Amino acid sequence: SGEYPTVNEIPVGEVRLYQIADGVWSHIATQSFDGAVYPSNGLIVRDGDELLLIDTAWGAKNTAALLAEIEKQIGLPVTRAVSTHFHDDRVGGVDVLRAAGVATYASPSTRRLAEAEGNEIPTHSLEGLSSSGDAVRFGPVELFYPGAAHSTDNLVVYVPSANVLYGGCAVHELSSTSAGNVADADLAEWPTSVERIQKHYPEAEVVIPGHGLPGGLDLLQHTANVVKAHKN
Ligand SMILES: C[C@H](OCC1CCNCC1)c1cccc2c(-c3ccc(CS(C)(=O)=O)c(F)c3)c(C(=O)O)[nH]c12
Ligand SMILES: [Zn+2]
Ligand SMILES: [Zn+2]
Repeated sequence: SGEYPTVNEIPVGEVRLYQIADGVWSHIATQSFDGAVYPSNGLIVRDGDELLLIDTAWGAKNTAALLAEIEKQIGLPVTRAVSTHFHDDRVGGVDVLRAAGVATYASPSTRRLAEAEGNEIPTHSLEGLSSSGDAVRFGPVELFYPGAAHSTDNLVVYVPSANVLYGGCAVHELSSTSAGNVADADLAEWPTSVERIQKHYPEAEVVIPGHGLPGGLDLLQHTANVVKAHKN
C-alpha cells in the first residue's frame, strides 16, 4: 500500500512495481536460491512511448510476471533490456524477454561470463564500457562501468532526467550487515569502484541497490563500509 515492497509482500512468482520518479519505476520480485528466499530489484525507464528495462526479475516465470505487471500498471511496450551483470538475478529471464520481442543487451564481459557459467545470454553487445570510468548513452539512461565490485562486469545505470542512480548489485541497502553474495566479487577493488561512482554521480537523489530498499547517496558509503568489514 505504498511502502517499498518486501518478500513478506512478495510470494515467489509475483512482481511488484514501485514508482521512483516521473517515468522511473523499480521492479521487485523474489526467488529461492540454495534454500533461502531473496528479494531483488530492477529498473523500468520510460523511453517516449516505449520502455527500457534494466535487469530481469530473477527467473523465467518471474520475468513473464514482470511483463504482465508492466502491461497492467504502465501499458507501454518494453522494447529493450540491459542486464547489469551475468548472475541469474540479472539475466535469468532473458530467454522470456527475447521470445516476447524485447531486444536484450549486455556488455561483452557480461555475455562471456554468462556463457561460461551456463546462464541466459543477452543478444546484443554493449561496446564502449570495457575500462573503469567508461560511460555510454542508452535511450533515457547512461550506463557506467565503475570497475570490479560485486562482479568484474557490473554496470551501474543513471537516469539523468530524475537523478536516479541504479547501483545494481555493486550497491547494498542501508540495513545490510554483510556484503551479500561475494563469490564473484573483488573486495579489494570494490571501494575504489564505489568511489568512482560517487565522483561521477554527485547529484544523485535516489540510489537503488540490487537487493533491498532504495535510499540516498549514503548507500554508497555504507556499501564501501560493509565490504571493507567483510574483507577484514
Ligand atoms: C543470483 C546470485 O547468484 C550468485 C552466484 C554466485 C556463486 N555461483 C552461483 C551464483 C545470488 C544468489 C543468492 C543470493 C545472492 C545475493 C545476496 C545475498 C544476500 C543478501 C543480504 S545481505 C546484503 O545482507 O548480505 C543480498 F542482498 C543479496 C546476491 C547479491 O549480493 O547481489 N546475489 C545472489
Ligand atoms: Zn550478482
Ligand atoms: Zn545480486
